[PDB]
Amino acid sequence: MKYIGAHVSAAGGLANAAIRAAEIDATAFALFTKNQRQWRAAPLTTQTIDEFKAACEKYHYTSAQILPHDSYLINLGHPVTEALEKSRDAFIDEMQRCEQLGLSLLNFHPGSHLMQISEEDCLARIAESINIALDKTQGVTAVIENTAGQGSNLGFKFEHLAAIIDGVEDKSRVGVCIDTCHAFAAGYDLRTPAECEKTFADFARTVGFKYLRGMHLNDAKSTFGSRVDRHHSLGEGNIGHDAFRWIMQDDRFDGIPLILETINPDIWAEEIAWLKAQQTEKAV
Ligand SMILES: [Cl-]
Ligand SMILES: [Cl-]
Ligand SMILES: [Fe+2]
Ligand code: NI
Ligand SMILES: [Zn+2]
Ligand SMILES: [Zn+2]
Repeated sequence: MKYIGAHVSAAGGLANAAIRAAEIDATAFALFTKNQRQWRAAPLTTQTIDEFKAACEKYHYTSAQILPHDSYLINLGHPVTEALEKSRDAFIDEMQRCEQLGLSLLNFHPGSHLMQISEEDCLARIAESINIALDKTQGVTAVIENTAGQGSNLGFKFEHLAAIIDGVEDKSRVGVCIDTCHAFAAGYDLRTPAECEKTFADFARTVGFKYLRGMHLNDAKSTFGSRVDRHHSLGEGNIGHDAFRWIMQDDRFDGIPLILETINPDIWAEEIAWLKAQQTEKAV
């Protein structure tokens, strides 16, 4: 099976994310569990947890279908001790909120080095940030998202994800999410099926499909290898529809949240339906 949705708004409460995913007929969704531009939030109440779990059950969303995203403030590779520890505290908190809400995955961008430490030292700080969070929680997998590679952000090479995974000690609770816009911006071509196979053969050899826990399905307003992170609606950008035809037919993308982060949410329902229809058996 494939699970297909979008990063929907949590405005008004977390249960509203499940309701909004249902309104666009998604079979997966993403959300922020708290304000993505703040370091902390009110503790979850038993009421808020209960309302959120009841909505997930009502609308047929198990934890295997939900891919929360961490905040924009967290840098798990930060070169300054105080800021690294602030980020590790907030990331632990994000993982704890996920456990309390019945979730099992947490998608995050890995970190950035600010040109103050080497890439390899930054990657090792990120791995150890994951190790700390995993030692303090249960049941939640740290899902590293690849990036476009703006500024001093890492995660734009598959080798970055693999170097982090190598430093994580409990490999049963680490994985990756491939964002197609980020990969294209970073120079992994996706414009034909043959280029998709090339790119994911590189992914297989460096990271491994063993670790694939989600996808973000985004076309790209930016150009090939621009290293600029700007999404587009599926098939309106520089990737085109073919990569998403190919993903929907390939079984290496089964069983995981496939999450739209496309720029026009008024056509999310259309995009979800288009993705689902690709799975219908077509005559010769
Ligand atoms: Cl980036
Ligand atoms: Cl292009
Ligand atoms: Fe993404
Ligand atoms: Ni129903
Ligand atoms: Zn992201
Ligand atoms: Zn992006």
